[PDB]
Amino acid sequence: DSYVHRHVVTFDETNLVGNVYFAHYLHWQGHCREHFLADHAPGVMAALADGLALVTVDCHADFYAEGSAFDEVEVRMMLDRLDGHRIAMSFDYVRVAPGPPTLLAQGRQTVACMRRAGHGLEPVEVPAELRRALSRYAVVA
Amino acid sequence: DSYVHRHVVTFDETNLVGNVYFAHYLHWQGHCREHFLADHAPGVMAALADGLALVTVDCHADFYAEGSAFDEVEVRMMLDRLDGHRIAMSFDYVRVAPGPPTLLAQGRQTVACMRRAGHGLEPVEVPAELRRALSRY
Amino acid sequence: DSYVHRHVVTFDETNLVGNVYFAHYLHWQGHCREHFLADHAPGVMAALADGLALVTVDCHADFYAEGSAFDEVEVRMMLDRLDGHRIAMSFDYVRVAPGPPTLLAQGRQTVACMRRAGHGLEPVEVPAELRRALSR
Amino acid sequence: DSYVHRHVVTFDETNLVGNVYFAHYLHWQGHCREHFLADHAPGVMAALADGLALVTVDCHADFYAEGSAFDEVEVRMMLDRLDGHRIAMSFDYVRVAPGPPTLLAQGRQTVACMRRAGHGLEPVEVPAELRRALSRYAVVA
Repeated sequence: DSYVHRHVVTFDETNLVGNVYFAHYLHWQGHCREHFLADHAPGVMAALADGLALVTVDCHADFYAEGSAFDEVEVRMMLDRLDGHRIAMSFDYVRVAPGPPTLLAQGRQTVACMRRAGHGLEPVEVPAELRRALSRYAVVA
Repeated sequence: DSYVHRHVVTFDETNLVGNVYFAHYLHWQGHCREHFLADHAPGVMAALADGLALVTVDCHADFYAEGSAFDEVEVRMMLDRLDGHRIAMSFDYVRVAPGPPTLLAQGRQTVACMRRAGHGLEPVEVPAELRRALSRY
Repeated sequence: DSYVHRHVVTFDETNLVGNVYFAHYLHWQGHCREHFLADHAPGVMAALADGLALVTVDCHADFYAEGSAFDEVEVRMMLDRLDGHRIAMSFDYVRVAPGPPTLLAQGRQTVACMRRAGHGLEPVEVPAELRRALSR
Repeated sequence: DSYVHRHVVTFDETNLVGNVYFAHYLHWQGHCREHFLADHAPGVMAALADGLALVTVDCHADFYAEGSAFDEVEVRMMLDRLDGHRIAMSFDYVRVAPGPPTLLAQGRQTVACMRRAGHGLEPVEVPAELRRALSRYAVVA
């Protein structure tokens, strides 16, 4: 199963060629993880306003098919790895309208849970609530 | 006199038509004012990290001519008004390369000086240093 | 009555202060007029791919209240005037969640309808369907 | 040796944490490769308007240190691979001001040289002028 974040491609996201500028696909990963916390871990987003941080470690995208203005894109997110203070997510970018479902792109991202201090940013274990939520989207065999 | 902030139009700023998306001209006003504080009021820029916030009250733009990817744009900024806690700026967007200088658009913006309160915000008086800098225009 | 475009504020739209960076509110006007065409004038939408362009003449925004990441904003659009080849829209940005509904900001925009005819951009009138739809 | 694109971090690039939003680092790769064409392959720049595109195959970024508004970042670009119709670049994002040069992130990107015939993207061999310009930034041992 995957977490489905819906996006409708806007004109400001299209380059003079007619297709979606590459960097936008990375913004959509951020939206997908944010919308996830809104829906399934609202205590966590919330804490972000009082201490906590989800730091991006790395991100990746691969681009297969051209998107266009007014395409309805699904950013489908799955859990790759949960190890201590770190979270590994993968993404699928499927155009669901107009026309047939088309895999436009695939992405990945790594996030570390941190907090702030005088000594510096310290690694702090994934909040219970977010662990509980992420688990539902793990890939089994 | 005007403060000149240089911008080179990038592909992410151009839509399917081939011209600069309107919204971007408003971002550039932001870059121009920020670049101005870096150059002419650097104490104020440090003070925005601790207490002080510049809030946007309004902004306006009028569009005359189309930009294109790789155009060298001058965002030329002037001081209209200094009104207690408030600052009014205007803008000229001139393409200086390629081809002849062309006025693409003109703009305006209002910014208020605010120092964060118990739970909200309050109007402070334009910082001494920022007043000294707007005086040389 | 007004046309409703829903937007949920994302973190990339917030600056270090904590509130929505001003320039994002102009993009939403763009999303609102585009979303309007998808819903209520899908022929015009298609005509854009071939000749027809909606050129922005001017835009304006006034900012009253601070937005925050995860706020559910309504960009409510109304028709001010329809003048030959031109269209004047206004906008209300209302936070509908969380908490009480709050007017964050007001907006306006003027758009000129334009299809090419020679070595240059030429004023064509408002398409029948778009003239019909703005009236609603 | 590397191609140096300079970027000054603006407020619209910073989130409520105070640091640069991750996705902006991908936009800067775009600016770097574009600025490179302007400087060292201006014929390729002109051919873009008429029937040449550079389609992004993939991109990647790793993040090591936090940027801040007004930091002067160098987006330094090197040529990894030139393989027929393809180009692989790597990127070092170095803060040069304020304080000691600091590696903030590292990125990679793959481009493909594509031309339109009717309504079909065909792979075109890397143009002579860009092939020669990129070559000056190749890795020496």
